[PDB]
Amino acid sequence: VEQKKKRTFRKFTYRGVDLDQLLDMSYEQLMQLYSARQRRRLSRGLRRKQHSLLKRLRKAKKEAPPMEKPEVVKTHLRDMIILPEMVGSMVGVYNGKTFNQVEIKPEMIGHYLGEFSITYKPVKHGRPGIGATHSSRFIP
Amino acid sequence: RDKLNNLVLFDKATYDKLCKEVPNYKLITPAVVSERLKIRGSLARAALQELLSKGLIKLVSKHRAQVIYTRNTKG
Amino acid sequence: PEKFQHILRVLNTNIDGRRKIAFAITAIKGVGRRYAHVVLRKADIDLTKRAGELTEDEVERVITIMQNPRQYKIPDWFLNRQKDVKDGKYSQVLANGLDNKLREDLERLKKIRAHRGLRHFWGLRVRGQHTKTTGRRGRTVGVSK
RNA sequence: AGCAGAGUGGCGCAGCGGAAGCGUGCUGGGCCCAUAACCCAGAGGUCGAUGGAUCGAAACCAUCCUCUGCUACCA
RNA sequence: AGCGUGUGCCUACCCUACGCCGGCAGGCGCGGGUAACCCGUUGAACCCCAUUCGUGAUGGGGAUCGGGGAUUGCAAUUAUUCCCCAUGAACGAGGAAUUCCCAGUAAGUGCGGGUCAUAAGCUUGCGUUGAUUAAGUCCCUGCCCUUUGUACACACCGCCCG
RNA sequence: ACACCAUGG
Ligand SMILES: [Mg+2]
Ligand SMILES: [Mg+2]
Ligand SMILES: [Mg+2]
Ligand SMILES: [Mg+2]
Ligand SMILES: [Mg+2]
Ligand SMILES: [Mg+2]
Ligand SMILES: [Mg+2]
Ligand SMILES: [Mg+2]
Ligand SMILES: [Mg+2]
Ligand SMILES: [Mg+2]
Ligand SMILES: [Mg+2]
Ligand SMILES: [Mg+2]
Ligand SMILES: [Mg+2]
Ligand SMILES: [Mg+2]
Ligand SMILES: [Mg+2]
Repeated sequence: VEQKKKRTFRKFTYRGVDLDQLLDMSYEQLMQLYSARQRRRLSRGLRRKQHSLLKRLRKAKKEAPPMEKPEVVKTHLRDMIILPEMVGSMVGVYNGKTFNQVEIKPEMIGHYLGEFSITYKPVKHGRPGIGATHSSRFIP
Repeated sequence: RDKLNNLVLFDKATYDKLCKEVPNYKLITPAVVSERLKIRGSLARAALQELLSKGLIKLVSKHRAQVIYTRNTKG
Repeated sequence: PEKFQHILRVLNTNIDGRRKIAFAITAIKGVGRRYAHVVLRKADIDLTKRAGELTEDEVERVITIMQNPRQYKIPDWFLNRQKDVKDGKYSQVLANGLDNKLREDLERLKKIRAHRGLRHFWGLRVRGQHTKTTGRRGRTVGVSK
């Protein structure tokens, strides 16, 4: 991550707090910076076996040689919020057929992991076919 | 539509003409006073309430959607 | 009464002194009706005046209350940028900082290339509305070859 | 090269200074059980180019260019 | 106002009073109802009575979009629904065509049931305000009965000539 | 005292 004027140094940091404190802030203290949905999610707190994904997000950034990035923790879990711990690691987020990869940046904190691999192709249109207008009907 | 450039408040010419019309008009309503001069129509209400205070016009009816005055109950 | 100068040039926008204040200052962006009424009540000035009937010692107070609201006890649930995403401030962004904040928010979204930024890039609908039978900007397509 | 006519919507054209439409073609609607006919709306303009007069033009004047008919037919 | 619904067997959820807290959505605390018994005397909307606006795409209209706060749920991103500040598009009565309607009816207006952990621009019922126009005809679109004609019977969307 | 009204997987 080469972000250098808008997150840590200079202009801005996440709601006025810098990432280095977001790495020690307890979840109860952190959910007061988050928006309503992410706060409600952690207040219900039903992290289930959404835990264990944190155990392979972590423990994959320590098997990785320094000056490089963890490889891929590919998953179906589209509804994960992005805790500041997950900053830096690479993830493969399933879209229904494919694990499209994402390199987590400190700007995605508090979005959903599903909000970074789309489920369909952005359409370019063809040419209208036989039923496309009432001007079209007849064949022998 | 159109362009009706009315006056938001009086100037001296219109202000004297508003007092020189009192004996002339049998029916006085804000809309008629809006059409005679170039008045913003919400200033005509205040002008007529002021004229009424000075006994210069006589109130014949007041309602939410309509007000009517006449010249000094004469002629 | 008192045909005095009416056209106002408040910060980066033209107000017409021919209207009432509470509906004249809404010409500025970021200032609606519900905001302008409160900004005028806190400033203790009257509310039946045309916007031209304000001498230079009222307009200044009105704008300095309009720009620093939390100083004059305007609440937080009432401001148009709350918990500012990158600085934690509470503010009303008023006239030109509004377009800058909007473009900065769209560019932030497109940078990480989230989904909202991709719908903003392709000029499509960003909320969850159907686009099969609405929007309809282009031209008619001919079916006969 | 010369005379005469014309240059305007994809195409045929109207438009005697207060200034862009007609007929056809094109695309979509209507009518009908359905197709043609018929009805409606839409799209598409450097009024050939360049200067000038005029308060103002596509129109008038001058130069040039491009099509068509007819003679000239010309080392 | 009127028609209704209300604690569910598998199935786990119902309708709410009143006190407090919060701008708001909403939260906490204690009661009633298996119901002409409690919500409920169902303080509904349009309508009625007074303010401000003034013919200006305006204080008409509320699309599109930014930022924040709640609730349901195992989970809300491709925004479930709700609340708040802001942005403020088309639209100035609609071409050729074409639908429904005779009296407590058309139209305006709100309220219940259905689906419903969450939730109506739908539909199914209820009230409330309440007109103009007709008391006819067979012209148009069709229907019924009789007489008549037919080269049709897969029945005129038929058959059939060069 | 009669405008136009062609055709059918
Ligand atoms: Mg209505
Ligand atoms: Mg209903
Ligand atoms: Mg219910
Ligand atoms: Mg319902
Ligand atoms: Mg349905
Ligand atoms: Mg019919
Ligand atoms: Mg019969
Ligand atoms: Mg017979
Ligand atoms: Mg036979
Ligand atoms: Mg036939
Ligand atoms: Mg044959
Ligand atoms: Mg026929
Ligand atoms: Mg034939
Ligand atoms: Mg034949
Ligand atoms: Mg046949």
